Amino acid sequence: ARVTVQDAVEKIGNRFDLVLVAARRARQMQVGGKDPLVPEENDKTTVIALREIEEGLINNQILDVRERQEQQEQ
Amino acid sequence: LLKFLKAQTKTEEFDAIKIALASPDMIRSWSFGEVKKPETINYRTFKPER
Amino acid sequence: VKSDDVNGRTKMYKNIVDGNHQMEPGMPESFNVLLKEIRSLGINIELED
Amino acid sequence: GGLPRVADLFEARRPKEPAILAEISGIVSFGKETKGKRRLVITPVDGSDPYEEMIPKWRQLNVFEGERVERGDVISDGPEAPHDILRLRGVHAVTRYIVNEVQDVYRLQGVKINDKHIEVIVRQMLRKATIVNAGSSDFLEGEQVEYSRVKIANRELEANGKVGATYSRDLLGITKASLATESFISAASFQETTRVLTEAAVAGKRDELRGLKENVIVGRLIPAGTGYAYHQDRMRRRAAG
Amino acid sequence: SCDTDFGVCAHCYGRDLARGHIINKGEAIGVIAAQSIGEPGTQLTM
Amino acid sequence: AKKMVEREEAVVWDILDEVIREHPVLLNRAPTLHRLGIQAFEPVLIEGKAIQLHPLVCAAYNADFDGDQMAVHVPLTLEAQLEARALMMSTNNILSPA
Amino acid sequence: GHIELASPTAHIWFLKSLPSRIGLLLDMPLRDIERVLYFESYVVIEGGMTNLERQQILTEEQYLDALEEFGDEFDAKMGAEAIQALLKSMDLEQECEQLREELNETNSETKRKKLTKRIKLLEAFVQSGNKPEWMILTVLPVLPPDL
DNA sequence: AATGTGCAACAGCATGATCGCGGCAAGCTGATCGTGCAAAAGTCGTGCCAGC
RNA sequence: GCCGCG
Ligand SMILES: [Mg+2]
Ligand SMILES: [Zn+2]
Repeated sequence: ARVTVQDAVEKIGNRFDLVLVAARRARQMQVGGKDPLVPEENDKTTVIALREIEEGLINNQILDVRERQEQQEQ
Repeated sequence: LLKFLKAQTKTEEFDAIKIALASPDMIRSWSFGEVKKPETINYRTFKPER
Repeated sequence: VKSDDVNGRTKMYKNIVDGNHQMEPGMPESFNVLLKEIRSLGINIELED
Repeated sequence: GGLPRVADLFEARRPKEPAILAEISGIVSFGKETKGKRRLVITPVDGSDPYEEMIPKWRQLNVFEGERVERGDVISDGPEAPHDILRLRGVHAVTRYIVNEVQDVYRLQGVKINDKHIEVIVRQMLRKATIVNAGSSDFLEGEQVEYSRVKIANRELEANGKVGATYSRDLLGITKASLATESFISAASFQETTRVLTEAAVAGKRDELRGLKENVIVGRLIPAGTGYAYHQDRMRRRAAG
Repeated sequence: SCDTDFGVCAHCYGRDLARGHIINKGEAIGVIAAQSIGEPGTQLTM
Repeated sequence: AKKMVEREEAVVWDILDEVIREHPVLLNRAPTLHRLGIQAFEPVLIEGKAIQLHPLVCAAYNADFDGDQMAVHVPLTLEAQLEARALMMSTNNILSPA
Repeated sequence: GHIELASPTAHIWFLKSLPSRIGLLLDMPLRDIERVLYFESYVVIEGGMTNLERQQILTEEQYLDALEEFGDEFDAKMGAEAIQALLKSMDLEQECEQLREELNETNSETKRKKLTKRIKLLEAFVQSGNKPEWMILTVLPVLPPDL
């Protein structure tokens, strides 16, 4: 659980953009067709995406490249 | 002439609302009829008046 | 969604029960009422494209 | 005093006894033909184009000699209206006046408010300059400074630089600065709606939904915060077609 | 004196008082300023 | 499901405890003078009828416990949840923005 | 829906507000239009052959004197149809040009502000595409029943 | 030296004067006639055939 | 419309 979202904020620094990035990641994990890249502690998708951003393995650019890779695969 | 949705298509893309005076012909265009009798509801059959 | 969107309410409820948490917003009924009230004056107000 | 004054300051109300000011060179002129009307008519030549001011003689005159009185000098004692400060001493002078006088009200009681939050309010009172020269489809009318700045930029960029018309900035109270904005959907939800719709209905204007109350009313994402990013995507598509 | 059109530069405006860093683009500072000025007043002795 | 929630069996209570887990709900007091008058907290289910408020935040709300009442709103969207967690959380607004 | 009024009526929205749009469009005081709109006095139109002006506020006794002396050529009426007739006959561009020439030729602070206000309103009318005859309403809309 | 014009003072009118919340009664109160005739529609007392 | 609550 993310009591504070400071780490994600410095990872991508806007305090306004990480809301959008984490919303996109949480949508991907919640609608379907995606699995978390961080161990799951029975958290909701929200703080899971926040933890993924904090660990530095999710941002806007790599999300775009994964979307492009999925489009190229199909 | 089936499988029609009107509530969903009732929402149309828009931007930059505008305002101006309403011409009488445009007022006629809005209207679906003309009212002449003042009666609101009658009690003989509990229906709106003609 | 919470208050005035007539179809947004039902869509949001169905999305929640499904488990989607998707907004799908729309057009508040209060503003349509206001447009009809203004149009009922001698004033024309519309939604341009 | 009190704090029917943060209200009195922000509406920029003219006080009861304004203090008169002067121009570049205040030579001794006293008064020529001081009749029963406003006497002591001061006419400083200042080399060329003298300015004729009238004082009703019920208020004392401070600077008897010339002393090369410059613009912004205190011709007569009294509280100064902010409108006079902006016209003569400059934009930075009225900001320091309103900030210092408002902060005095809050400091005296013991309330800490940053000066940033007052300069933001003042910035919304310093719009709508009055144009005094012509050639760019404007002649002696009050238009927003933002539109006056962009018009000058395009006119100066082109070969015909002289078309660019200088302006006289104007100061408006908060109650009058909000009602005069370009979005008629706003300013119809705050004060007199009968007057705002009537002038909007005749002029046939449109809102374009640029502010916050316009977008809140129609239920769209506000152009601030997390909705700021979304609004930028829509703007570029509109320009591109 | 930000001279920008329909807004304020993030540098002309200082840092936001709520957080140590400089302000980010898209922060509605007009409402914040109005609320900051108007939150007192209930304790101004008129 | 509606009947089972109406009868409020024990499994309904367990599932409620599960859905509350990381869902911040946002409380506000009546005269919302500044922006700190509405803040998002993580709920803790308690057996009672009165909302329990952390004492430290009271100065922000201008709230004393002498009959004051507060309103609770649920941000029922993914984006709204992230906004409550990263913009309205009491751990986010520590300094007053004035 | 709509209502056919069978008789022209004025819009209180524009007639009765401190910067009366129709009043200053007509370049005549609010009291004269208020009196003529409630049948206290007549207003004449044209009548070039007779001595009556274009915008007379002649009353009933003056009307009787005119019809006894002038007889015909006196097109005087009272109702909102009077404002109809005197608004349709007004030419926007010619009036704007004449008032612009008057304002530019003579310099006077008292009349300058009124002249500029009139010019601004006239230009707004010609640019927005509205017809000033639409201020008063012949057909009146009605709200939907469920509102 | 008498005269026309622009500026200023006084009166009248429009506008707005915080946000949530809870509970209780009483008003909330509300009607355009008849008209007298065809024209239509409906209805009632009566007789009909089909099932047990 | 009245009464009260912060
Ligand atoms: Mg209390
Ligand atoms: Zn700037």
